Amino acid sequence: FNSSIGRTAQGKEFGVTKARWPAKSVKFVQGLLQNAAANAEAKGLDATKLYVSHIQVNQAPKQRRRTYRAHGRINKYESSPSHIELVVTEKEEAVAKAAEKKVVRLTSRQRGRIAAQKRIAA
Amino acid sequence: VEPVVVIDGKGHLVGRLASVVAKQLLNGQKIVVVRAEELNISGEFFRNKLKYHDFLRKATAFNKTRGPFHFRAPSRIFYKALRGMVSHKTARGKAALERLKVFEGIPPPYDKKKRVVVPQALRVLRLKPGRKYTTLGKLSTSVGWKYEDVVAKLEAKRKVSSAEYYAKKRAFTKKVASANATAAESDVAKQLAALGY
Amino acid sequence: ASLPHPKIVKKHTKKFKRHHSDRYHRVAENWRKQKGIDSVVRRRFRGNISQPKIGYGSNKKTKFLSPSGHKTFLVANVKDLETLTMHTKTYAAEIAHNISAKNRVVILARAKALGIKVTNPKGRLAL
Amino acid sequence: VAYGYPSYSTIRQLVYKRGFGKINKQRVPLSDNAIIEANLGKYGILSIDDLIHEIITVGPHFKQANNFLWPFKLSNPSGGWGVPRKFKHFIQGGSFGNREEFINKLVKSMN
Amino acid sequence: AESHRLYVKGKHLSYQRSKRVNNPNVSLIKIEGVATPQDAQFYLGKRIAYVYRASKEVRGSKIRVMWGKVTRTHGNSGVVRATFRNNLPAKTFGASVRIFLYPSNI
Amino acid sequence: TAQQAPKWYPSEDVAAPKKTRKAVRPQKLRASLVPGTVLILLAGRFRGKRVVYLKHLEDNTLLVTGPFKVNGVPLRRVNARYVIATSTKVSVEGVNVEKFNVEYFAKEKLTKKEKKEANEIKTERVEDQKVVDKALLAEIKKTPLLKQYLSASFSLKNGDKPHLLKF
RNA sequence: UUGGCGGAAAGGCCUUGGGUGCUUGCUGGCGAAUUGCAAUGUCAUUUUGCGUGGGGAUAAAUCAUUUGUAUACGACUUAGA
RNA sequence: CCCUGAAAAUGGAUGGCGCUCAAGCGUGUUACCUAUACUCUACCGUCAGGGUUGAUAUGAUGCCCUGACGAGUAGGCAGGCGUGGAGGUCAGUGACGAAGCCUAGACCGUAAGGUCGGGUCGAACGGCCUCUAGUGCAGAUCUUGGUGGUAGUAGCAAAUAU
RNA sequence: AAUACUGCCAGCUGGGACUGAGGACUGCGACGUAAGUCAAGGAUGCUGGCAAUGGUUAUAUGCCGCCCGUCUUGAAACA
RNA sequence: AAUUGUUGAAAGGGAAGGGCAUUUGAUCA
Repeated sequence: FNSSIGRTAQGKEFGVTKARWPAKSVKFVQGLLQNAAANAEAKGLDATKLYVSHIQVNQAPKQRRRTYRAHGRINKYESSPSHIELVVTEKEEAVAKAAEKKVVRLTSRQRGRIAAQKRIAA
Repeated sequence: VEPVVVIDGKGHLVGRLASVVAKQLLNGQKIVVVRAEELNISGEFFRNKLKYHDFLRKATAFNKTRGPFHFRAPSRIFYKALRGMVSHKTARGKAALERLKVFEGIPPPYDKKKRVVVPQALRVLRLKPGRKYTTLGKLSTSVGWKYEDVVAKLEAKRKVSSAEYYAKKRAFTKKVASANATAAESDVAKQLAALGY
Repeated sequence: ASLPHPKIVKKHTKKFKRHHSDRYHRVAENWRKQKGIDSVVRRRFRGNISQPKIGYGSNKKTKFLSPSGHKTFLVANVKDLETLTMHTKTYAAEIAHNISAKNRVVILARAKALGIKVTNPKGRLAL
Repeated sequence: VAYGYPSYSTIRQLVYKRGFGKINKQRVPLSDNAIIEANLGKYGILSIDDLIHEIITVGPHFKQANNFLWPFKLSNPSGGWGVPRKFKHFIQGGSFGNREEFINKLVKSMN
Repeated sequence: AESHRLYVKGKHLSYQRSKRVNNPNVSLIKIEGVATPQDAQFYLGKRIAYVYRASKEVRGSKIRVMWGKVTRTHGNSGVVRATFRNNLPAKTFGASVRIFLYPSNI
Repeated sequence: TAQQAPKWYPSEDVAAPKKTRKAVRPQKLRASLVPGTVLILLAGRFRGKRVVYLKHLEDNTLLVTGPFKVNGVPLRRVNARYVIATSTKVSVEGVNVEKFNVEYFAKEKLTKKEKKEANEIKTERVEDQKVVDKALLAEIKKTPLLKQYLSASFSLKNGDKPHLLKF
């Protein structure tokens, strides 16, 4: 959602040219972040390795309002409330156990060929 | 057969050479064309100059930067000729075009390689004796090309170097022929002659 | 355990979809003949979808035949399963979706006892 | 149409290869003399060779012999029509028109 | 021996097609060294193989081959018609295939 | 019942196939295929290697030899469609090939479940091969360059057209 | 390893001396199989990361403030350890 | 044959590239490519000509044999799928899960449609032979409800000023 | 005399592609003095490999493909 | 369902969407 918005040099670090400085959304996100941090502290997760692994913003039911236009016409003037959710997680990913054996099927000619290579090579 | 085929542009009709090279590229053979400034077109110099002026007249009215790009170099003229022959819009045509490499003169990575001529696209073999032809280099330098002297000097230097190389090769070939003649008149030679080789 | 039958061939393995089904959401994926005066599908031009025709049928010998060579029969109880006692070579039982597991296990046991193939053996069963 | 005088060899080849009869308003192939005798024995014709003879030499029962035979459905010529435009006269360089004895080659190519 | 080849090089030109309609079921193969149908009527019934490579092993090897046979001659330039068990992906209009010498009658 | 009843059930009685008038006849080999002929194999492990035709087995595969002191192909059976018969021929008179037959090369079909997921030759077979190749080289040595010819392997070079090559 | 030539895209070529193999130019010996009548029957190259040894040095840009030869915002042009 | 006659407005048409003992023009001869065209074969449907109560054995509206054909607006006829209800039957299914919904999962039927596997879910539902209709949507500037591009855009600039 | 051209062979033969429908016998024919056999009212024998072929969907490639319904002789229309 | 946000997969030189056949990726008896 950056149609017909102004450009700035503060967004150059992200590679984009059009960026803004929202206020209400930033305060709401910061409040929910502090709530998540408090929840993690209460649960027992240290804040050293906590990273925001999920976030989601959906549209809430609209609060209908009214506006007045020319020639005695009534138009649509509601809001767009947000449903915000977020999940922070402790980061821990060193290595896995890979896949299974993945047994291959060998033709008789293929088996003879590998036997020949084994017999010939040291 | 050869992975890359080098074709000289001397005395070669532009249309016939373009058709042959386009067919080969569509078949899947890598082709590099050298000395494209010596290509010859049937008709007189004034005829081809008028044709090129007619081509130049065509341009987009509202924005001339989006109109037909009338390239002036002989190599670019040859490339445009082949592009008018190959369907460049399709991916297969694009691949055929990237298979092409057209240069003016004899590049450094191609001076020391064998050059091949097209017997069915040569002016001396197709045009009637006494018919008027033109030179692509002269047409380009009269239309707006500005690098006629540079390529001429480079070609002269390359010709001198190749003449020295051919003198050395001819000496070596004479020595090899003398060695073969001495090796002849032997039993192996008679058996080879009887068996053909 | 199938009777010797000719190899099953299908003249049209694809699904006949209605025109503009992928263009408009109101148009479902159910075939409807185009009755428009200028409909390209109805006029059968080149490069458009193919209307179903009488020629796209299947051989009556290999019609209604599953790839395993057994006709599909829907069963709901042990008494229904007893119908295919002397016809297990051509017909295969199929438990409907409304039968609970307590009857499904009995139906499967009876089918195994009588040598009747079931097209859905792993249905509503513990993993 | 293209029409011409046929020969015995091409008549025999046509009758042998694409020879079909008309029995009970059906195109039953002729692979035995029994069917020909059953459907044409009243006219003295009882074998495929007799039918070919009646075709080549016009006789008392040529009308019935020809009516018994289904029209021969030939294919396109194997070696081509030999002309660039079929819809021109034979003297004008096409397949349209009388071909006289030249019809034998075209018939055998198409058969 | 520096060369170990038991086949004949061929180039996949295109399918048996027309001005605006093409038939993927039949392809056209050009044989190097053949210029007329008189000598093209020697590689008839021979097996053509397209030998391509993928990045995933199927049954121990990453090289997969598509097989077909020569059916008849196409044109006066030595091009022949080919019928494959699976039609070529049409991305190989100019690729190199191997025409084997079997079944050999000579 | 979800489905009421099939009105008529097909009878589950198999029908015998009709009598077929398709007899078998012996294979008619090509005129260029005659015992003692030098052959080049096109497909298989020993492709390109040159071999000698000895006997026509009843199963429509030619008995062929790769005499072991020349190139190492064993006494085997080869299909008629995977061999090119060269012009040169070395006779095989005095070489007994009556012992070799179809049941000589017994497959002994491998076991089903136990596949070679990981990890031989008969002394009788070695003995028959030695007996054959002794006389084979004894006759072959009478003419020059045949041993080296058969030891070398056939290959196709650039500019070689099989339709114009008289193998 | 010594030297020379090549700038158009040189990025390659020639050459000097030694070492490491082969040599089918000719004459011998040894083994080739149980891969079963064909089933590409691999050995070439285009990138990314990983692991092992030798080798080369420890930098800039943007935002922030400000300048004005610049401008709607961008952007341009400057400066301040 | 060619040339003057022969001049119209965005930049362009033998399609263009291009072609000159032509790849231009007239004529003569072969080879080559293809239409849902022609010949044969496999399958489906329709029509016509027939056989088949000497059976346990049922569907003679069933089965099989032979031949021919298969385009199509308005329109007619015929054969079939599905929806809301009622009668007979399945002594039908189901709280250990009925209906509904979701499901680039599977099967059958050329097709309308049917069926299975999994998740959600919570009290009803289905097959067979018939009767009945308020029985099938893609449009009618269709009636109602909700939702998108525009769009975080126009704009929130009269009335002296914080 | 030979040869060119045309037409005939119920003369022979080499190579390649598609198709395998029907399912105990019924008929028309040939070989064989005779048993019996056959290319004679629709393909069988042997052998090899695997227990990958193939179905659905996404992308890619070669070709084709104008927007649904109505009015109209004429629709995709700048109706 | 229209619409919207994240995760997972694919494509994107002035459109997307479809048909004829296949390669590759995912999945399937």
